[PDB]
Amino acid sequence: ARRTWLGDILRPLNSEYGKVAPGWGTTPLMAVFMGLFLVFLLIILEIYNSTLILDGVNVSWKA
Amino acid sequence: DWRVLVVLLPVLLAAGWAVRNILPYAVKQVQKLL
Amino acid sequence: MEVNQLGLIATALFVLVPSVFLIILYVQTESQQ
Amino acid sequence: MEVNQLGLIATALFVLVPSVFLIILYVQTESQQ
Amino acid sequence: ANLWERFCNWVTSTDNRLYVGWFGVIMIPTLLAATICFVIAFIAAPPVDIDGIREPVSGSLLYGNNIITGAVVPSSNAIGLHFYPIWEAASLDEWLYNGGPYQLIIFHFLLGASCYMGRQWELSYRLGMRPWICVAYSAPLASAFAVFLIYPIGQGSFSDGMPLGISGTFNFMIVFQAEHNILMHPFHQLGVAGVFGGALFCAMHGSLVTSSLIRETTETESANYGYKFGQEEETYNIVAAHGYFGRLIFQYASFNNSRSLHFFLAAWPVVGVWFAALGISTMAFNLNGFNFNHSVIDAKGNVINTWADIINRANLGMEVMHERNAHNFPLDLA
Amino acid sequence: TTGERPFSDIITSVRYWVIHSITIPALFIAGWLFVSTGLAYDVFGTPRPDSYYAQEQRSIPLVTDRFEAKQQVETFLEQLK
Amino acid sequence: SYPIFTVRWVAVHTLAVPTIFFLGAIAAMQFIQR
Amino acid sequence: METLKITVYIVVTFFVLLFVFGFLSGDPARNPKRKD
Amino acid sequence: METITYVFIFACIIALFFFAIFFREPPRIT
Amino acid sequence: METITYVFIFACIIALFFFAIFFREPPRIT
Amino acid sequence: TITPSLKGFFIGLLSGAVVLGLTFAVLIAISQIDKVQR
Amino acid sequence: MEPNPNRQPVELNRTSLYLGLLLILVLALLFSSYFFN
Amino acid sequence: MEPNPNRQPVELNRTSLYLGLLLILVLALLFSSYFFN
Amino acid sequence: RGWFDILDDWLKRDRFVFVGWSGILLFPCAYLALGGWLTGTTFVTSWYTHGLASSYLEGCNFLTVAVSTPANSMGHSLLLLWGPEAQGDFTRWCQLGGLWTFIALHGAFGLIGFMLRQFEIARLVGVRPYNAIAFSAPIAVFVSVFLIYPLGQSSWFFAPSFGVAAIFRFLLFFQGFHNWTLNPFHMMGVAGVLGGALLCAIHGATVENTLFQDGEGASTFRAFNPTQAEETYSMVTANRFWSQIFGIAFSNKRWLHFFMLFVPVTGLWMSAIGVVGLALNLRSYDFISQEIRAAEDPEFETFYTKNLLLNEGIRAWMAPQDQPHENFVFPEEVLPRGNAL
Amino acid sequence: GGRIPLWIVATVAGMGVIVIVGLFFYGAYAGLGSSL
Ligand code: CLA
Ligand code: CLA
Ligand code: CLA
Ligand SMILES: CCCCCCCCCCCCCCCC(=O)OC[C@H](COP(=O)(O)OC[C@@H](O)CO)OC(=O)CCCCCCCCCCCCCCC
Ligand SMILES: CC1=C(/C=C/C(C)=C/C=C/C(C)=C/C=C/C=C(C)/C=C/C=C(C)/C=C/C2=C(C)CCCC2(C)C)C(C)(C)CCC1
Ligand SMILES: CC1=C(/C=C/C(C)=C/C=C/C(C)=C/C=C/C=C(C)/C=C/C=C(C)/C=C/C2=C(C)CCCC2(C)C)C(C)(C)CCC1
Ligand SMILES: CCCCCCCCCCCCO[C@@H]1O[C@H](CO)[C@@H](O[C@H]2O[C@H](CO)[C@@H](O)[C@H](O)[C@H]2O)[C@H](O)[C@H]1O
Ligand SMILES: CCCCCCCCCCCCO[C@@H]1O[C@H](CO)[C@@H](O[C@H]2O[C@H](CO)[C@@H](O)[C@H](O)[C@H]2O)[C@H](O)[C@H]1O
Ligand SMILES: CCCCCCCCCCCCO[C@@H]1O[C@H](CO)[C@@H](O[C@H]2O[C@H](CO)[C@@H](O)[C@H](O)[C@H]2O)[C@H](O)[C@H]1O
Ligand code: OEX
Ligand SMILES: [Cl-]
Ligand SMILES: [Fe+2]
Ligand SMILES: [Mg+2]
Repeated sequence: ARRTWLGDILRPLNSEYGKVAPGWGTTPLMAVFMGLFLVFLLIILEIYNSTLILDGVNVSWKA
Repeated sequence: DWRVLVVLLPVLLAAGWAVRNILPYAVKQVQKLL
Repeated sequence: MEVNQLGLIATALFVLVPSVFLIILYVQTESQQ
Repeated sequence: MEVNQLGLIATALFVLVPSVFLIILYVQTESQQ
Repeated sequence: ANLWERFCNWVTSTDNRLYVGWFGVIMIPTLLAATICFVIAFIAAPPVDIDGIREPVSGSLLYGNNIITGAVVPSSNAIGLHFYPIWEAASLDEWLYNGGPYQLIIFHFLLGASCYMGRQWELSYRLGMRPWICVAYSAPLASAFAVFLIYPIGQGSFSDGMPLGISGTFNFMIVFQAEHNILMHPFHQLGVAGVFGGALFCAMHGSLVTSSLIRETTETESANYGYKFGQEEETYNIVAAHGYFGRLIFQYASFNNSRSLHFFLAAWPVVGVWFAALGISTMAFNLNGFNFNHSVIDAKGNVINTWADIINRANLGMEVMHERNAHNFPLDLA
Repeated sequence: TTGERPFSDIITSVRYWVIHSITIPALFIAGWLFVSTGLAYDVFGTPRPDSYYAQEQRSIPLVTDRFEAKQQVETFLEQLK
Repeated sequence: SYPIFTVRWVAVHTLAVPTIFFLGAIAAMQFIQR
Repeated sequence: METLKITVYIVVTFFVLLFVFGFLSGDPARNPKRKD
Repeated sequence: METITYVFIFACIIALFFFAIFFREPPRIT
Repeated sequence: METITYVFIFACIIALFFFAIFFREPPRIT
Repeated sequence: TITPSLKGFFIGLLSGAVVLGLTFAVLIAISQIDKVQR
Repeated sequence: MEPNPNRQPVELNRTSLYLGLLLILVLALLFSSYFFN
Repeated sequence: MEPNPNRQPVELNRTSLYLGLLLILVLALLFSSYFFN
Repeated sequence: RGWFDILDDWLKRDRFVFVGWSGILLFPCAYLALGGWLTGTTFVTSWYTHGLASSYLEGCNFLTVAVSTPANSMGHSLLLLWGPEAQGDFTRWCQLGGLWTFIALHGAFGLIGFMLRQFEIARLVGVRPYNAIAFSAPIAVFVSVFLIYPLGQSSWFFAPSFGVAAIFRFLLFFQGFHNWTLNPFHMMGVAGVLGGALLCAIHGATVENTLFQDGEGASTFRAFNPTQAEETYSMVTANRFWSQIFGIAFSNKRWLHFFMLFVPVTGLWMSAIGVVGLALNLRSYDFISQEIRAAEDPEFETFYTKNLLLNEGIRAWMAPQDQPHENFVFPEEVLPRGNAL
Repeated sequence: GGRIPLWIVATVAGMGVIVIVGLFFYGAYAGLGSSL
């Protein structure tokens, strides 16, 4: 296949195909961030929904 | 409120009746399970 | 009747464009070995 | 401008009809053995 | 062989590309008559005085309609159940004004579609098949008889038959609900179960068979080339499909007999559509859907509205507005 | 064939019917009493037939205010007296 | 030799228990007057 | 109108008679199995 | 134009019926 | 519509130039 | 400040954590007791 | 330059032609009224 | 029934495609003003 | 052998009701949506949200009970039990229509749980996932009708209420307000549903009537064995039959069964797209050209024009009681009526 | 295991369903929801 100048520069970034961390790896950390993201999305959903009403947050054009 | 007991009267009294007619065999199931 | 001025071209292309697509694929299939 | 109401469809078909005819014949030629 | 024996062998020949048969000798002229007249009427028929009130309704394309609004309008209310063929009219222009084409189309159609059912029996007999495809077809056939013939008979006029068009169909449906509360009739409800269930079961059976197709092809080709027409082997693993669907629900909920499964696929929409047809055909005699208007009364006697009461308001709105110039007396009796 | 006892073996056994000739009526009777003591009305807030309207009221107690709907219902209920 | 309490037993009684209770409630409703 | 009435009556009678006589013409024996 | 358009599309459908019936790919037993 | 039509046909011609030049059938010496 | 709907939000967050938490403790526990025979 | 080995022949059988044309013409017949409006 | 021996394959090479398309587009560009008028 | 793998072992055990990981989502959500519906229709009123009786406890029957939508004044509030509207009071939550959102939200997550179950079981037994793919259509219908439609509208009030007659009101509302029968997306839906029931009827009947004689009984169900390799019915005879009756016939069993997936699934997807339009009132209400003509020519009448008058009757006669938040007083002289009736 | 015949169980349970639905049909004509 054709070597090019830019291709030889970018070569290390396409060199670890199929490479993995053993076992569960960082899965428990990922799950925690997913849990926090779910809570974050619930919070902003409930603010837009007026289910969560906070001081200083008038969800309206008049704000 | 006296009416929660009356509704829970036949529920409680028949749960206790079925846990008596099944207790010699609910024991045997959980024992071999251990 | 006072119809949409683009209704004729919209209908004609809605027919003709995918119909010719299918005809192209049919005809070149028949010509394969 | 106040143009002929059929000029768009007349032009669109004058393009599309023989163009697709040529495309059909081209594509089925390429697919021959 | 004489000419009659040769003709009979042609008529009943299984080698004809389309099977004629004895039902076919009725079906073919009748259906061609109904089709030709329908196509000409739908394109070009002048407006028809459907309600008998000198208020002609425009149904054809040339008279301002599109595909959606166009229809062959039912014959005039002044005609009622009277037979109105071309020869009974003083001219074609009068026949057209009074809705002659409708009677011609539906009569040829119903005769023709009845013979389509007979023709399905006939060919199955000639081919050595079991004979009951025609029984399945009797469901939509009965439905067509219900809306084109039985409903007009019980109501006393072919003007109450369903129009031959798309918006005309919707008008028929809305007025029917106004006058009969068809949604609250259990036969219609069984019809719905027949058709939703039928579409459900169609999706289910299609999906389970497709899911269990046995690999005979690669990724670059349609899996449909894995089946050869008239191959002896089964093309899907029915044990795998049963093993899936009996774990999706539970084991005894799932068919493992393909013959039972296919009978169920026949029987469910067919029995449901039979109930739908009987629904229409019994509302033809004004035995209506359930009336719960003011069924719920408080301790004083105040009416407490339910959802059925909200349906009644909608029903009233269609009723007071339908055929808005045809009624002269307070009760809509037929 | 998943190892559970067959249902037709269970419901034809006498031990099942010793148990269920007590538990099935007791549940049915417990449901009967939930209505006939009137507890069903007080748990769910469903009006009794004499509590839809005040005595000369014709209007519906419809909820019109989102964040004070809980109070609108309570004011409607306190007008039933 | 079979067990008594299973995931199946639980699934049956999560439906059958409230069902019989609700059937008694609705039966009693047949004898409410206005 | 009278000529149209007679024409339809003739045509209809013709096809009805084909149907009736055709089903009378040993129809059960036209089957692939028992040609009795 | 409208009426012509609807009749045209309809007529093409009838023609397609003709080809789909009389010029189908013949089912071959293999 | 007119202006769009003229520019469209023109733009197709320019595209056809591109294919006729850069994606021609290559002249092969035989 | 903590508004009532915010405390209500924390109630629903805690109640979901308790439902999912007690479900997953029970599922883990039964799974540990009733292992598959390999 | 070597030719591309990922290339694949494309097919559409006659029944697929008839089905597709049926689909396109019926959608045309259905939507035409709405396009004219 | 035996197939018809008069049948012949039809061809249009790529240059013929490009020439024909050029022809059709230029005739379109030429006549479009007259069709709009 | 970690705790995950042992939990995976237990969840995927062969049992009478398969559980799975999807069953953690499916089984509570389905049970609550089902149980919420029965609870609401047995015991819960709609008196404060709609001014309706909607329970067996109030005298309704199976056709007329419903769990009705919340009041229009609630907007699109999630109406959580702990939310700012009910404030934790279960009795008030039932009175404000919180059971509607409870059923809708748990029904939604249960439907997800059910499609996840379809994937999980298909993956475990080793079949392709077309049943899950076909289930996308009822999900698309549920999401468009029960969620997207009211979200486009003013509130959850205008969603369908979960009841037989309540749904019938939803049908007649869509005629009178949206002219939904005129909508080409609904028409595609009707074709898929009716075409689906036709294929169901015809395929079942075709198989049953082209069966091979595989046994001596006149009742022919016993002649099937699931371990047979041979086709139980004659595709060749079925093909010849339908080619001669109808002109065309299936000749590929795989395409036949795919088409049976495709037809009702495509139809339901098409109707869902129409309902999304109706969320924004983007109706196919009228044909502009006919309205121009009917306005200027008082003799032009079609079935479409007649239907518009029916629709005007529906709106006027139903709106005061169907939308009690509006406080419509329509005096008798403003209601459209024809002569006599 | 096989004490009570399943046909007896089926018959009594089938008749229990009839009585309960028949009561609900009786309640359509009496009391609440009867329109009286
Ligand atoms: C299969 C052929 C066939 C049949 C059955 C029909 C049937 C009909 N035509 Mg059509 N028609 C046909 C072909 C046919 N047509 C053709 C080819 C044309 C073009 C020429 C037409 C043109 C046409 C027009 C223009 C009109 C009709 C009309 C009619 C209707 C009334 C006819 C009538 O009054 O006859 C009278 C009946 C007889 C003379 C019956 C004699 C039959 C035998 C001898 C007696 C047995 C009767 C008894 C019922 C037994 C039946 C057998 C049974 C046991 C199986 C009737 C539905 C009219 C209509 O549609 O009105 C709304 C009408 O205006 N037809
Ligand atoms: C798979 C099971 C499942 C799912 C997906 C749902 C989903 C839902 N339920 Mg249902 N519910 C369930 C089972 C389920 N439920 C069961 C078994 C019961 C009976 C006990 C209920 C009883 C119930 C009631 C009575 C109500 C609901 C409601 C709801 C809705 C809102 C829930 C919410 O906002 O909590 C938010 C919490 C979470 C989303 C938890 C997420 C986990 C996070 C990411 C982990 C971190 C949390 C953290 C540890 C908490 C610490 C807080 C601390 C800082 C103070 C939502 C649709 C409400 C509703 O329907 O409104 C109309 C409602 O009123 N549920
Ligand atoms: C020929 C007559 C006809 C036919 C065949 C249809 C067909 C359809 N209509 Mg239409 N309709 C018609 C006439 C017709 N309609 C007329 C004249 C009107 C008046 C304008 C309407 C008004 C109308 C409205 C308002 C709506 C429809 C909708 C639909 C679609 C419903 C799809 C569906 O299955 O929903 C059924 C629901 C689902 C598939 C969701 C999934 C259901 C879950 C999986 C069930 C779970 C059950 C659970 C396991 C157990 C439950 C407990 C049990 C006790 C019940 C379908 C295309 C709907 C639509 O377009 O939606 C996109 C819709 O909202 N129609
Ligand atoms: C023999 C099967 C014939 C195929 C039938 C095809 C049509 C099936 C019709 C529908 C069901 C008909 C009645 C049973 C058809 C029938 O043949 O039944 C027979 C079947 C088996 O009975 P036994 O358990 O005695 O038999 C066990 C056998 O193994 C004998 O050893 O009975 C049932 O399974 C009872 C069902 C109670 C169901 C328990 C419900 C628990 C809730 C589960 C719901 C959760 C799953 C939902 C997932 C989302
Ligand atoms: C909501 C809620 C909840 C839940 C609850 C539940 C879960 C419930 C359940 C419930 C249920 C679970 C119920 C049941 C019911 C049932 C019933 C009521 C039944 C009935 C039946 C009958 C009536 C029968 C009839 C019939 C049919 C259907 C068909 C065939 C024929 C016959 C006739 C047999 C909770 C607390 C968590 C939370 C809060 C809220
Ligand atoms: C099994 C089964 C079931 C069930 C069913 C049932 C529930 C039934 C019942 C049945 C019944 C329960 C029957 C009965 C019968 C009766 C009879 C048949 C009677 C008769 C009588 C008589 C005839 C009379 C006479 C007289 C007179 C007339 C006068 C006076 C004197 C005297 C009384 C003698 C089911 C479906 C679940 C499933 C399958 C199986
Ligand atoms: C709206 C405008 C649309 C206009 C449509 C124009 C349609 C034009 C039709 C062109 C038809 C070409 O017709 C097609 O010709 C090719 C060869 O050329 C034939 O193909 C045949 O020859 C080729 C080459 O020898 C073989 O590889 C092939 O196996 C064999 O079948 C097809 O069997 C025939 O179907
Ligand atoms: C206005 C709407 C117009 C839309 C136009 C749609 C254009 C569609 C383009 C279809 C192109 C098909 O593309 C064509 O595929 C065929 C096979 O399928 C290839 O053909 C190749 O395979 C076949 C079969 O193995 C061999 O016989 C042939 O010799 C070889 O070249 C052609 O080399 C390629 O050019
Ligand atoms: C509706 C008005 C007419 C009413 C008719 C009732 C009259 C009763 C007697 C009619 C006689 C029918 O008699 C029937 O005639 C036909 C044709 O002539 C005979 O002849 C037939 O022979 C064999 C079958 O047998 C066929 O393959 C052949 O094509 C046919 O000619 C039948 O074998 C005989 O059964
Ligand atoms: O045409 Mn047709 O719709 Ca049967 O009800 Mn009376 O008549 Mn008329 O008003 Mn209503
Ligand atoms: Cl009308
Ligand atoms: Fe099948
Ligand atoms: Mg009562």
